[PDB]
Amino acid sequence: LQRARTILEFEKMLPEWLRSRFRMGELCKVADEDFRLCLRINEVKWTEWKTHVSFLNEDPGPIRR
Amino acid sequence: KRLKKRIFAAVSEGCVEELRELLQDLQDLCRRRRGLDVPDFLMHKLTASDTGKTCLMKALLNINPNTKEIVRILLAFAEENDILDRFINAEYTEEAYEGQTALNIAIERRQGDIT
Repeated sequence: LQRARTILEFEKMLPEWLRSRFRMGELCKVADEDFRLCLRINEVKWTEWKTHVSFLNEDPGPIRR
Repeated sequence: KRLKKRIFAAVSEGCVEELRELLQDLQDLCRRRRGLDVPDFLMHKLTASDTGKTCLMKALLNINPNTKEIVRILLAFAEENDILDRFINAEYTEEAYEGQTALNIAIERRQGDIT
């Protein structure tokens, strides 16, 4: 919490144009018009062995190219 | 008439009627050019120009509670023009996750029955 207490204050005393792009930006949603909302990528492990209905892509690890 | 985009749609949903109309159409177009590329041109109409992905690879991407009939008629089309061995044992050739036949997906999709 205390290092979290610090880190925002540095950003608060950073009025630049925010070059530190901390995120995947404007990565498209499933909604056909809503291709907005910057996102995140994370990793999960072995549980709940099943078929997966919902997906977004043709399963690469990073983005293509 | 971008039939590839039509049939990649048509397996993504999984309408067997729409698939069959695509199946009747492309076979009818195949009979018009009965020259030398009767295994080759039909394969290229199934082959993705980027990724090497066939319809069958696209098929095993989206699971569907109709897909057993879908693959069955699809393979019946593959046996119809004698392309099945070239078709089934075709692999991912876009050198990212390469060498992946769709058979890989079938175990990964936990569908051992149709596998």
